[PDB]
Amino acid sequence: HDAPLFEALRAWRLQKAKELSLPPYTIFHDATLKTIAELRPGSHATLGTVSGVGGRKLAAYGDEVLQVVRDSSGG
Repeated sequence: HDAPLFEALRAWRLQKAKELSLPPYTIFHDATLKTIAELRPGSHATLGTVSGVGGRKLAAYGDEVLQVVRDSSGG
């Protein structure tokens, strides 16, 4: 189960919420959030589920997440 992997993304989600100034769950949809746990390609564009989040903020949030995902791999 890759559910535990979301816990790592959840950490970035909290930091991402600070920049947006809104709640963390609001950043992603309840159904979409579940899809992220099931999928773990490492890249948001590869997720095939990127929408609304695309924009200048995507440049600030996204590439750094890839680095965070690799950290979850343990190396």
